[PDB]
Amino acid sequence: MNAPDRFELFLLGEGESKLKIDPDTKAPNAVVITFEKEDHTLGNLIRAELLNDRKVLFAAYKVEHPFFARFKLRIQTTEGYDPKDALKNACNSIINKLGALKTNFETEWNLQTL
Amino acid sequence: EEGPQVKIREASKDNVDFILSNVDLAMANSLRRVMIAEIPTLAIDSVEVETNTTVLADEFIAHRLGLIPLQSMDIEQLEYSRDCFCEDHCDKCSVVLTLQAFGESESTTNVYSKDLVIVSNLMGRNIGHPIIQDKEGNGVLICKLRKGQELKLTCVAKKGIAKEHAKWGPAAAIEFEYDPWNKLKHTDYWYEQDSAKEWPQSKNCEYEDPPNEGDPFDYKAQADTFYMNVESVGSIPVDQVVVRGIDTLQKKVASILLALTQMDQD
Amino acid sequence: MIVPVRCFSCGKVVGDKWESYLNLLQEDELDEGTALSRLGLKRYCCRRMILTHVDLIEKFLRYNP
Amino acid sequence: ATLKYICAECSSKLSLSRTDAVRCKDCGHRILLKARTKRLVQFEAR
Amino acid sequence: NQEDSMIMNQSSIDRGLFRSLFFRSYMDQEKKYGMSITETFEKPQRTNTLRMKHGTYDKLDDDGLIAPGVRVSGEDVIIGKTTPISSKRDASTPLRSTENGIVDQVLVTTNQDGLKFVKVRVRTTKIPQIGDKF
Ligand SMILES: [Zn+2]
Ligand SMILES: [Zn+2]
Ligand SMILES: [Zn+2]
Repeated sequence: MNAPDRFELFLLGEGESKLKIDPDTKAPNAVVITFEKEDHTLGNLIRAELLNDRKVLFAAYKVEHPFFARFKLRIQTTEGYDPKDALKNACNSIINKLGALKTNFETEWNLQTL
Repeated sequence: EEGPQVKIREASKDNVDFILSNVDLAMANSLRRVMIAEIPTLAIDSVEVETNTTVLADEFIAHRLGLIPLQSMDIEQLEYSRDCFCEDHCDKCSVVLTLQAFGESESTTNVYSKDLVIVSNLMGRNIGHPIIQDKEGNGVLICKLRKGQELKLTCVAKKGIAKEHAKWGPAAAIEFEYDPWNKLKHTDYWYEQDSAKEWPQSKNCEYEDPPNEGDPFDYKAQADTFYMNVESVGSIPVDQVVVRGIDTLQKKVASILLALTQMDQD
Repeated sequence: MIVPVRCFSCGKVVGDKWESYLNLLQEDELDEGTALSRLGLKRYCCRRMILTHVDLIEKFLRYNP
Repeated sequence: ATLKYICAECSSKLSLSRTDAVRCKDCGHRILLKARTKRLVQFEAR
Repeated sequence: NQEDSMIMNQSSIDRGLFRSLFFRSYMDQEKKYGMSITETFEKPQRTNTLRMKHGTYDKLDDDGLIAPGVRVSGEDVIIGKTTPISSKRDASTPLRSTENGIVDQVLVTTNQDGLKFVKVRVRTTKIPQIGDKF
């Protein structure tokens, strides 16, 4: 009865953008991205890849309350590196890692006889 | 060959046992998630009941119709009614199946997954066929009837994901394990006398070398190498639960880059 | 009431496996332990699904209309 | 064929008017059930 | 799941865990006030000064009863009845405000006296939610 619609979990609302990039005031070269209609699936994965970047000084994420599929991802980088670029790269890196996994699972399945 | 590798242990129509290596745990886990949660399938979503003389409630039956597996091989050829252009549904965005059963027999009369009839035009794509896996070729037993007991209903099967209803779940349980010899000290075994004797060995204990007492604790160590087993319900073949899993997660990450680009227009 | 389509916990289809479970018990004279396993109901979540099911529909059917 | 009421015992279709005796024409049973709409009810399969 | 609360598997709830049926039966009688003067089961209408209910009367058939298939809600009139005074006055039964469902079984009989007797049952399925006890 007070239950929200199930598709509200993944479909953006009226004037909802996937990303909201707001700058962090507390620290220099730091940003806070609010991912809407997303969960741990995407959060933890991006956060983790960001940690592989030497130029990335801080990366963390949080689903502030479970009732809402959205998370905040805070990225801090070394001077002259836009945290936006840090995320851009982290993503490309993930896609390329997955593509490799697809073409290799495909490889192995096409080797199996069942 | 390139980047994170896979080594398939066993394969069937319903299960893939494999070893995912050179991956980060987060990636292995996200793929795990996606496989349950976000791979689209076709499932009955609307049930219009014409006549029902069954011992079973209209909605009890309606709910079972949802959970029945339907062919979702060419589920990409189908549109989400949500974003289709028709008033309610059409052939581009839905599969219409009719179910009509009557107790002709003096004995009990059964209603099955096989008794569903596709009335919509499939546009030549593999979709909406109820998945039959049993020996007898009957599929799921929808319900049982007496004599005058009749059941006439119409179904609208639509594209969907498990985040909306677990009926659009293309996969059953996904087996997931790493570090069988707890070399990473990621767990602290509860015991009474001996943690080793008390805690059963993994199957994957074979596929990894024990640590040996003399050797000190490796703090440098990181979790790569994940023993997994994906089990399909039948809607999509097991290989495609893994592949579509990889793709769905890819498209998801991709959407963020694209979103990041539209942002850098203004 | 009637054999649930799929396991609550993992979603493995147990909808087909009823009549076949009952024949393994009756005709094959198998025990429940081996019967469930022959049908390939591996995890206990799936086992409890069939093993513990009460098919009341059979009683309800016994009433007239 | 016109469909208003069903018998509970014999289950014979009865179709009756206001002030026409609330009994069944076969077995004189005084327990009757209303039809079911010709309207098609729809349900979300969840 | 702190202080006697628990987490439940949403996936399992969908697959049908702890989901239940719920039925409620509403009842009425054509009372015989004095001699010849009797209450009438009928779908009423705005005639002279009858104190009619706010709910939808349009779900009723001419017998002053809902058909078993129909889906009811809020204060929808499930039993239509009139009482005469000396034109008519309303005595119709509306579905419980705080409730909704689908008309299940409608029973039309006679009470021992020989007067029209009616029982309307409404079925609702109740799926486990966040405040539900176990
Ligand atoms: Zn359409
Ligand atoms: Zn299970
Ligand atoms: Zn009769």
